[PDB]
Amino acid sequence: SGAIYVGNYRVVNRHLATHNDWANLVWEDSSRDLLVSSTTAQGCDTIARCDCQTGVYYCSSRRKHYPVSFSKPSLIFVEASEYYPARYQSHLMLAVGHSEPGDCGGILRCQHGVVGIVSTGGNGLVGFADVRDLLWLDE
Ligand SMILES: NC(=O)[C@H]1CCCN(C(=O)[C@@H]2SCc3cccnc32)C1
Ligand SMILES: [Zn+2]
Repeated sequence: SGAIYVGNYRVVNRHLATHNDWANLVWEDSSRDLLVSSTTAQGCDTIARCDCQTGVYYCSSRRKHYPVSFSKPSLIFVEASEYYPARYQSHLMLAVGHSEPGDCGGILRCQHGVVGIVSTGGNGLVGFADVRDLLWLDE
């Protein structure tokens, strides 16, 4: 679990969005596993606007942060799960690192700010949904 809170927006994995997220929907994209909802309180986070490919993510299944090298956002095949059919997920970045079911929502940050959130994983892989292209989060 986990979310980004920036301005009057809350960014979560679309597959973990709550009834309240959907009732205050701003934007969602199943192909990216992202959903943004509106908030009444001002958010605590700031978004990176950069091309970094290294950073640090929070892994809830280890209660620890790990450094990662990750690929540029791209279209990657993701196997079927209870949440989605087998499909290509866009704006996804892969890295070698631990992740397991429950770790989605953990933040990936570089020196500039929040880069994205955990969205997929595999045998020693972790995948992050990029948010750096969502310029409107800052306005
Ligand atoms: N974006 C998606 O389509 C997700 C939806 C939830 C299930 N998916 C996963 O990858 C799980 S959750 C993190 C993790 C880590 C190791 C193995 N499996 C997983 C795919
Ligand atoms: Zn950066």
